[PDB]
Amino acid sequence: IHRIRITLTSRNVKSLEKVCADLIRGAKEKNLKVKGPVRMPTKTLRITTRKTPCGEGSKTWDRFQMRIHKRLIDLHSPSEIVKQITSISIEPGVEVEVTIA
Amino acid sequence: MLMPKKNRIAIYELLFKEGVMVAKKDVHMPKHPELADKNVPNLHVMKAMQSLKSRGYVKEQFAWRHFYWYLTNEGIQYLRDYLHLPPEIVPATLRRS
Amino acid sequence: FRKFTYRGVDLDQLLDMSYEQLMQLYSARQRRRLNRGLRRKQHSLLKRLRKAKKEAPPMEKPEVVKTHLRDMIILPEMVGSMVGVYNGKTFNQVEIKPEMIGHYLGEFSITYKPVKHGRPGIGATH
Amino acid sequence: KKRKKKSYTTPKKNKHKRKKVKLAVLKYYKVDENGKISRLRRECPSDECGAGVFMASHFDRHYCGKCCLTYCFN
Amino acid sequence: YKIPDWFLNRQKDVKDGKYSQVLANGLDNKLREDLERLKKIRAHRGLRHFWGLRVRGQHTKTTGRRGRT
Amino acid sequence: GHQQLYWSHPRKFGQGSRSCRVCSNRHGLIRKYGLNMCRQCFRQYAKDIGFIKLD
Amino acid sequence: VQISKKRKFVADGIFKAELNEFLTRELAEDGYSGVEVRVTPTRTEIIILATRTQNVLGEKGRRIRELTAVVQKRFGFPEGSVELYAEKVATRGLCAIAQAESLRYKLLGGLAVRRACYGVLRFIMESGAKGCEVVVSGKLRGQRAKSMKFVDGLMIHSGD
RNA sequence: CAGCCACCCGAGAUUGAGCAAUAACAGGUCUGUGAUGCCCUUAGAUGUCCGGGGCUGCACGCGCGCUACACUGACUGGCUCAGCGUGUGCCUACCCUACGCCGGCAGGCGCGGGUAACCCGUUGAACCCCAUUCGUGAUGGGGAUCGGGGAUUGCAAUUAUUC
RNA sequence: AGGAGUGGAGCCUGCGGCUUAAUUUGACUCAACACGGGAAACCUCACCCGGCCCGGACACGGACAGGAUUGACAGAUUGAUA
Repeated sequence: IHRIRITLTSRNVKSLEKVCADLIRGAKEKNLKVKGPVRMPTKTLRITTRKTPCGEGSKTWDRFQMRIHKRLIDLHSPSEIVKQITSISIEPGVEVEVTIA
Repeated sequence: MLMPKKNRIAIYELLFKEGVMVAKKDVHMPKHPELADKNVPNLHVMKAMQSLKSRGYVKEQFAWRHFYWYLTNEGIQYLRDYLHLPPEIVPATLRRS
Repeated sequence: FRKFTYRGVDLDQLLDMSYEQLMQLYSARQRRRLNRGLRRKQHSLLKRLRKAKKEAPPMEKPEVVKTHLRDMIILPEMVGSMVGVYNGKTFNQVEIKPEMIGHYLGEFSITYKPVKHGRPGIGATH
Repeated sequence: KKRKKKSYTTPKKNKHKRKKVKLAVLKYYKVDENGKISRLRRECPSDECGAGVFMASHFDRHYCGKCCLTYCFN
Repeated sequence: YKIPDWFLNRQKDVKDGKYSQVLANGLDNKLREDLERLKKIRAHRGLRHFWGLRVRGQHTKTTGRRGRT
Repeated sequence: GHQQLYWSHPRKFGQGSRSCRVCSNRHGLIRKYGLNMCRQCFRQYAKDIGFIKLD
Repeated sequence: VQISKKRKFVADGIFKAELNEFLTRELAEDGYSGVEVRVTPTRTEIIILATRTQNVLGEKGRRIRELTAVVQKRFGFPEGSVELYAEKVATRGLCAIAQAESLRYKLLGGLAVRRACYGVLRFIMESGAKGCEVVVSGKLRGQRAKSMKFVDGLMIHSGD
């Protein structure tokens, strides 16, 4: 069928956006009807903790923060082209998946 | 250390069949992770490997509530001679090139 | 005098009714314990208290019954036993009484020496 | 802290003592008009136990280890 | 008017199973004096009621200066 | 009778079976996200894990 | 088998931490510097950087296969999907871990601690780094412990 | 001059944090350390085992908040609206919440909506625009102290810790 | 200038005196005392009792190949189901 989605989940914005731009350019090069980069709301996990190992001193809380980002791109194409365009030397540290409707 | 002989025999068997091995630290567990369905409680497993390391044939290695085993040529010869293993079995990673 | 009865129903009359209808006069928590279901930890202790009752000499209190965990009441079969309950080093002597129904036996056990009233210390005035 | 001193009672308790025959003769015996080993011990009817399992015929009860059946004589 | 028993305060009464209502002086305080029954059972609740302390586990370490002058 | 001798209390509320996985310890544990580490090792590994202060 | 993305991310970070801890406890004698992870569709490779490649390899290439089986058996991943490479660092001068281990193993072998610190400072400054500091603290002369510093170049301690 | 004070314009004419230097404290942490040295160790132990055993024990004061003192509001409801986020499991059993009914309450059973901004949820939360009393109060607020009824993970909730 | 309004007056983990077997301590101005990310029956439990395996591998001596633990109901009983 012509209902194919690709999922790129990562933590850094630069590598993920470069990968998304590369994929969208490659899928534009071949005459494909491709949906643009859909930006799922980034989720940041907040962890306020004790700094000192033993409770002593002042109450200083380390606000550790991790933000993760997700992009979804839909496209109507043969799946063989999807596989051939996935292995385009993707960036390390980004998780890419293929989803069927 | 009072544990069935088949337990130690199978421990040696799997150690030789894999060459290397590990020991997990827990007493709330029922048995060993890779020895599940074999009623081999991990307590006797850590007893086994601590006896083996105290015997002076495996160098201890520990990280994050886990023990890593080593393989020495003297240890290989000792295990083969004591278990009467055939002199043709080799460590697992040397198989399949 | 005026004979005390548990909510109008006495020991023999508690025996007459089934336990499920006995729960209504009972209290909760000792109602949920039966309602969910009963299990072990009441087999060997009940056995030995029955034996201490059986082997008792005539018209005398039965032999000591040794416990650590403070039991509860769900049927008066245990009533009429003298129990040493562990407090941490010694055993507390309690004789079961027919006015204790619908209440835990843990309320009749102690773990601490009663406090003392003395004089103020050195570093306590500020 | 001090020494806990778990020595109020029992000056020195040791492990359990078990004494065994050098070669058990109470298991099989003569005097049954048989030239083979004669059966005085009760044979376990359970499949999970067998003729090599000797439920100790003491003054009371049968002691097995896996099923622990009991027979009354009165 | 067939008002259920649980709405009342004397639901599941002591001595006898009672669910009716009787509002009168001189007996209501004796019903309030329900600790004496448990006082005779010398339970932990009974001892705590003897000392006039909050039996529901309230911390009485040094607090509670009211009512003693 | 070994079953009655050891672990006569099934713990479906325990925390030591899944305690800190760096060193065998429970004090200062976080149970979020399956990390199962103490505060000391959590802060000694947050950069390696992927957490970083930004505010 | 699968879990949400936040939990998988923290689990992958935990696995990276475990890997680095085990390696730095094992191969620091071989001038171990660092580790990295690459993930391909249904495959995971882990690469290492260390100064002495021939020493970190060992004999018959046995250590790499042994350690790989160790991590494969440790982390319960599908077997045959883990492979460990053999790479050397760009330079041992601009890497803090490598020089820290060099100072460590100069200290263990028996040598005046300040001679070793001076040597590591000289080695850093001939490597071309813009600056460094090394602090050696503990009991050097006597029973008291005094933290002891060495700085060269310029170092920034604030901001992004 | 470096700048400061006003005005036009402009979204903003000082948004808020994170990091944060010399050199030090005999500050704390040997009860995170499988980072630990040297004395105490080497079984009449200095642990997971029953959890049995306790800071939920009391003659006063210091030490971080809420209810309160009302006609600045308790008070019948008419109501129209949030943000941050953990959320059904390679030993991770513990998950947030709709259809029908029951019961004041703890909950129940059939599939259950949840790999996510699809599910919670157009998060129908706090005050107030009104609806009986109080119309100037020790009470209906202060339920802070003692009775009795229920369920969901609990081998056990007694010193009712939990609703 | 003052504003939530402080300690004020019941009920907080918390500290300090607290007998008892131990109410354990570590941490005394800001830079301790809702701190040890401490709302504890159980993992927060260190401390008071009785059992659990010795987690004893080299030297050297024992029945020196049959040495000795799990063997639900009654009996030896600080568990009778350790």
